[PDB]
Amino acid sequence: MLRTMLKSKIHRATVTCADLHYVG
Amino acid sequence: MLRTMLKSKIHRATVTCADLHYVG
Amino acid sequence: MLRTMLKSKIHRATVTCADLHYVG
Amino acid sequence: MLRTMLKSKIHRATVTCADLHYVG
Amino acid sequence: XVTIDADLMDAADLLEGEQVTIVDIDNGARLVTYAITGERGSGVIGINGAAAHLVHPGDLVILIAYATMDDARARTYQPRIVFVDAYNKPI
Amino acid sequence: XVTIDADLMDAADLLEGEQVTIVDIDNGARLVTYAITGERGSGVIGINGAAAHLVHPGDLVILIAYATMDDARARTYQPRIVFVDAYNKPI
Amino acid sequence: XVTIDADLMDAADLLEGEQVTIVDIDNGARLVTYAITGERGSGVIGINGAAAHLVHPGDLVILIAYATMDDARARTYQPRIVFVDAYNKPI
Amino acid sequence: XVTIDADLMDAADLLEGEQVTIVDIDNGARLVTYAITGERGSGVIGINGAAAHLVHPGDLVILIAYATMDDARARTYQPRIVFVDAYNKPI
Ligand SMILES: O=C(O)c1cncc(Cl)n1
Ligand SMILES: O=C(O)c1cncc(Cl)n1
Ligand SMILES: O=C(O)c1cncc(Cl)n1
Ligand SMILES: O=C(O)c1cncc(Cl)n1
Repeated sequence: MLRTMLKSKIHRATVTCADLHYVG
Repeated sequence: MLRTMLKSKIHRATVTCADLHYVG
Repeated sequence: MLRTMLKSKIHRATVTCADLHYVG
Repeated sequence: MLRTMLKSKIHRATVTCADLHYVG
Repeated sequence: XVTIDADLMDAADLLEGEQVTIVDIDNGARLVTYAITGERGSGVIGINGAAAHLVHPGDLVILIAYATMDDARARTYQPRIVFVDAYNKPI
Repeated sequence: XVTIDADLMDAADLLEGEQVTIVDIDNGARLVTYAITGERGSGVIGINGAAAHLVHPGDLVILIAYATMDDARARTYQPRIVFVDAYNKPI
Repeated sequence: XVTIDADLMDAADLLEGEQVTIVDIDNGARLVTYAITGERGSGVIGINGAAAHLVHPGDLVILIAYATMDDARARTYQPRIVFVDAYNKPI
Repeated sequence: XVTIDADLMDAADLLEGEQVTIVDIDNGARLVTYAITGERGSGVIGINGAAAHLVHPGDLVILIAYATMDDARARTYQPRIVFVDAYNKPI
C-alpha cells in the first residue's frame, strides 16, 4: 500500500516574475 | 499495475474555522 | 520508470440521479 | 519513495480542431 | 461517490473504491471521485455528494480510471473500453 | 493545509502530511491539500491558507484520502469510513 | 481525448492512452486527458469531447506527461522536450 | 513552468522537472506544474506560460511537492519545509 505524502513545501514565497510567452 | 483506491473518508464534517494567513 | 495509462473508460453514460446529501 | 517527474513536453502547439461530439 | 451499475464496473474492470475521473460532455466539468457498486442491470449512474453541484441528471459523461505501470507493461497493456446505449447498457 | 482533530485522523487512518481531497457540499468546491493533526477531541476542521478562499466556516465537507496498491490488494482492501455528528465527533 | 500527430508522440516518447496534461496559453485552461495517436506528419492536435468546452481551435497549448520513478532514476532521467513550428512540425 | 531559485530547490529537496503544486494565497488559484532551476540566490519565483493567467507577480504562493511511498516509509518520512522572507531567501 502506497500513500501520497507531503515531501516539499516552500511557504509564502512571493512571485517575482511571469512570462506568458516563455520559451524553454 | 497500481490502482488508486479510496483509503480514508471523513463524511460530512463541519468546517470550524478558516485562516487565510496561517503560518506552518 | 512508471507511466500513468488509461485502464478503464465508460463512454457517454447518462447520469440517472444525484443526491447532494448522500450518507455512506 | 517515488517522485513525479516531467517525462514529455510538446511546447506551444496550435490546436487544429475540436469536436464536442467525437465518438471513439 | 459515483454509483455505477455493477455490470459496467465488471465490463470496465472497476473495483468499488477505485478512483474515477468524471468528465461532463454537457457543461465541461471535470472531477475526480471514486466508484460505488450500483444495482446490477439497473443502468444507474448516480452522482453522490459535492459532485452533484457539477454533474447533473441527464448529462452525458465519460468515466475514466488510470493505472500506473512500468514502461514495459505500459507498451503491452490494453485498456477496457465500454460503449453504452442511452439506457447505460453495454454494447 | 487542513487541520483535523487527531481522533478523526486515527479513526480515518490519516497521517500528518498525507494528501487529502476536500469537497464542499455547500458550494461544490473541490481541492487537494494535506492533513495537519489538530487538538484531539476539539472537533477542529481548520482550513488554512489559499483554501480559505473556497471553503468557509460552517460549510459541510467530505475529506478523502487514496492509496495506491497492487491489483490483488485492491480487490480485498477495506477503506476506513468515519461518520461524525454536528460537533465533528465520530459515530 | 487529445489526438496527437504520431511524429510528435514518438518525438515526445508518448504512448497511446498515456495520461497527458493540456494547458492553454490563450485562456489559461488546464486539464488532464490521455493521448490518442493521430495521422503521422498531419500536424494534428485534436481536442475531442468535453475538453472542447475549454480548449478551442487556434489556441496555443502545452502538452505534458509525467512519470513516477524511484529517487535514483529521478536524479538522472532526461525528459523529451519537443519544440514545434506554426504547423506542429518538430524542430 | 515554475522557475525556482536553486537554493530553494536544494532547501526543499526539489529536482528540475519535479511536479509542483502552486497554491495562491491572494486569489485562491491552485494548479499543478513542474520545477525549473532558477539563478541561485536570485530569489526568482517565475511563472512561465499558461500558469501566468492564474498566478501573478506579487502574489504570495505556497509551492508543494508530493511523493508516493509505502505505508512503512510514510509513517517515518520527515518533509522539507522551507520558510522564506519577502525576498524569497530561506530562514
Ligand atoms: O461529495 C463528493 O463529490 C464526493 C463524495 N465522496 C468522495 C468524493 Cl472524491 N467526492
Ligand atoms: O493554503 C493552502 O490551501 C495550502 C497550504 N498548504 C499546502 C497546500 Cl497544497 N495548500
Ligand atoms: O471529452 C473529454 O474531455 C474526454 C474524453 N475521454 C477521456 C477524457 Cl479524460 N476526456
Ligand atoms: O504554461 C504552463 O502552465 C505550463 C508550462 N509548462 C508546463 C506546465 Cl505543466 N504548465
